[PDB]
Amino acid sequence: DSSRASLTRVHRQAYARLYPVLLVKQDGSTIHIRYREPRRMLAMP
Amino acid sequence: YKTKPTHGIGKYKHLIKAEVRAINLGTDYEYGVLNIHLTAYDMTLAESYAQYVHNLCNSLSIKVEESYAMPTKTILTTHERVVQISGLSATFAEIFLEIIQSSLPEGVRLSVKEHT
Amino acid sequence: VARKERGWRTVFPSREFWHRLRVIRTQHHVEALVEHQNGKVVVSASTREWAIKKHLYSTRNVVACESIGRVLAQRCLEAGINFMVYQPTPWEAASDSMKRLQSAMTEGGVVLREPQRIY
Amino acid sequence: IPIEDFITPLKFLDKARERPQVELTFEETERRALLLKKWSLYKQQERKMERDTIRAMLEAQQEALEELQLESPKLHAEAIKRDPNLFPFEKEGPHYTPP
Amino acid sequence: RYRRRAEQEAQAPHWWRTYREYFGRTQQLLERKQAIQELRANVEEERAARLRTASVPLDAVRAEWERTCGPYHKQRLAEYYGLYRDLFHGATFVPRVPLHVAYAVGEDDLMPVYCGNEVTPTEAAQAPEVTYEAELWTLLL
Amino acid sequence: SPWRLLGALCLQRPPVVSKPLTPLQEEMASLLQQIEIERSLYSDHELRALDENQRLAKKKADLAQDLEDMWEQKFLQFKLGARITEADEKNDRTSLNRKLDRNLVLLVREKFGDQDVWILPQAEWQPGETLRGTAERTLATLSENNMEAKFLGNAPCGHYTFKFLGAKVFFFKALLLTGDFSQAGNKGHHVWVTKDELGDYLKPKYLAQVRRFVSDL
RNA sequence: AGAGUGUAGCUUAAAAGCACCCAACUUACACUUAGGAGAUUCAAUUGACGCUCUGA
Repeated sequence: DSSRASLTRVHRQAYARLYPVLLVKQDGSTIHIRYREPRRMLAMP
Repeated sequence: YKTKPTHGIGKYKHLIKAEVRAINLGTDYEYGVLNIHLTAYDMTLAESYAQYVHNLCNSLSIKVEESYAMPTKTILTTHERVVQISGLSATFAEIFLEIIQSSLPEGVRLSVKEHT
Repeated sequence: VARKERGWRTVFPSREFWHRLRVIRTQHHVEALVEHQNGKVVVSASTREWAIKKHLYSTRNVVACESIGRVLAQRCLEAGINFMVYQPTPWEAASDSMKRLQSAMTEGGVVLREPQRIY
Repeated sequence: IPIEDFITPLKFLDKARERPQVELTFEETERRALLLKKWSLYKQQERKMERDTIRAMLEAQQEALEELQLESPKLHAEAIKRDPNLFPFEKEGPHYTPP
Repeated sequence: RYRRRAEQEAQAPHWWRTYREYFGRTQQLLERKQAIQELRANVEEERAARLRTASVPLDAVRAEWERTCGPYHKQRLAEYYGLYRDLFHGATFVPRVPLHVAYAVGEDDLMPVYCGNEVTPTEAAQAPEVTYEAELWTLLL
Repeated sequence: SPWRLLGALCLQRPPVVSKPLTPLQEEMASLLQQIEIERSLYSDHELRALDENQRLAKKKADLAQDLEDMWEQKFLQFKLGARITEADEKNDRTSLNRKLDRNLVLLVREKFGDQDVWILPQAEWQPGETLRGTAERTLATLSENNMEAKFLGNAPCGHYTFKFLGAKVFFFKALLLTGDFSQAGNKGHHVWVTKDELGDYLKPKYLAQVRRFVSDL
């Protein structure tokens, strides 16, 4: 059960558009993170 | 009135506690105050998962002291929330922690660190 | 001419009426009462009632309150009661089903305010 | 130090003019009502399942401490005892791609 | 919630002095579940329910009310207007027959006589129309 | 009475891969996406793509597509790690990567002198041995590896007591932090079970009821 | 094999009232407003379909 508190929405009112950007930290672990300018794949060196 | 059988029928301040270490005495064992940090790069996963932990604790009748949040770190921003918890039974430590373990949505890490 | 119970100023609700309308919203059923001062229920209209429960989709919504106000107002005109004192709590007052309830009553034919006692 | 980041951005004031057109149809709102209703059913049945796990596993561990209590008198006094090791406890969440 | 528990404790019989002392089947459920399931099945009626624009016809509610639980509300009203303490010295009964009496107002309409109404003696100048569904009987006023 | 002193350990695997969504969760997911779009407040990427082609359209009357296409082709470069390293195997029950989205349970064949039973791994303890130390001894006894597991408390989870002479069997609970499970081709029979093989492998009521303290989720 | 038996979670409720979930105000919780889901195990007080416990 890892999809309960993930189906979300920004519950504020002062928020811009957020995109479903996949991120990789260092070890090939892609996670959707709400991020601007749809990069699609991220990687930290 | 004092000499009547109905004395004290209107008193109410004994119904209100109008007013931290760990208590492990001999049989009734419980933790002290707790802290649950939540770090994520989404506002939604940290806030909403903090809501889900908080509703679990209200559904388990746990004294939840604070539910605040911490400032972020420009690295992107690392988002944190703190949930305080006091009161756990012996089985209730395992049964309580196993659902927070088995309920992490996406890439959010925990803490069962303590005060100060 | 009859005595309205004038006192009870510290305690909500007022007893200064002759007929009180009291909406009981439960978890499952919208209920509406019309009572005297004495606790004698004069005319009620509930959705725990088969003549109105089967015409309704859900027994708690603004539809059930509008319908329970239509049916209750129609029952209170034929009971010869034109004047009630409905007193809500301020969250129950601004609720849309109680504005819809009061509009169902005052458009039904029942005035939700009593005349004064003549001294 | 009482400093937080819940303050709204000062840039989010002036250009609030991109989307003044918020209009939907009947059928999309009807299907949206089916999504909210059936999803309220969905989360409801979820927490009914989790309540079955809490009640079932908790009665399992209470009867565990009762059978251990009646079959070992000197070992249910230490079964209640607490570990010194969960104090810096951590656990990361799941991912998509394993390394 | 405190208001609910508070009214429940208000109606409870207490041992002290209080305001009240001085100022005082299976086939039907089967057809009910089948008719309520067949009633809630429409998506048009669910759409009219969710848009708070659905209506209720009052006539079928009135006659079906007269059949199901009419006599108990009429027993409440006859208790409230004192017809039982004055008309039978306190001995209650239940008005089982859904009677109809209305006074002929001119030739077009007719003022109905329900439980608790106001009718002038101009409208009650002539003996009324009495219609009830039954089969002997004596009527009184 | 002579009590045959038995403890055990129900090992838990934390799932590394999140579960995929229900199609109902897909529809509500995209619904929450759309209601997030309809209530957002002027992203600058739109201001650099909408108003910029407005002003460049005014320049031609008198690029973000490059950026998005670079982002999409970088999105097409790096392939994703599989959420299912499971169906290519279909028979690697000894593999710790047998399933990824669920929780997996250590479970080993044994053969007694009077019995021959598929068994959630047990341990013979001593009154000089702590039950917690019984489970911590059960960590590195049969597997012969360098796993890194974690306990929560001294509380048990499931007790089953069978006799022939008394006995009692205690089912505790651990959590694998990491594991250096050396020599996956053991002579033992470790099989990792989500929920459904636990009734396919363990028949009696003292063993077909292990699931009542297994987190089914 | 036998015993206790049996309303949706609970009810010395008789198809109800609390509990329960979603959406919004909330950092959050709570309140409130809007909506949602629910059962008398089957046959004539009784027998047999299911749960628990006592055994092998």
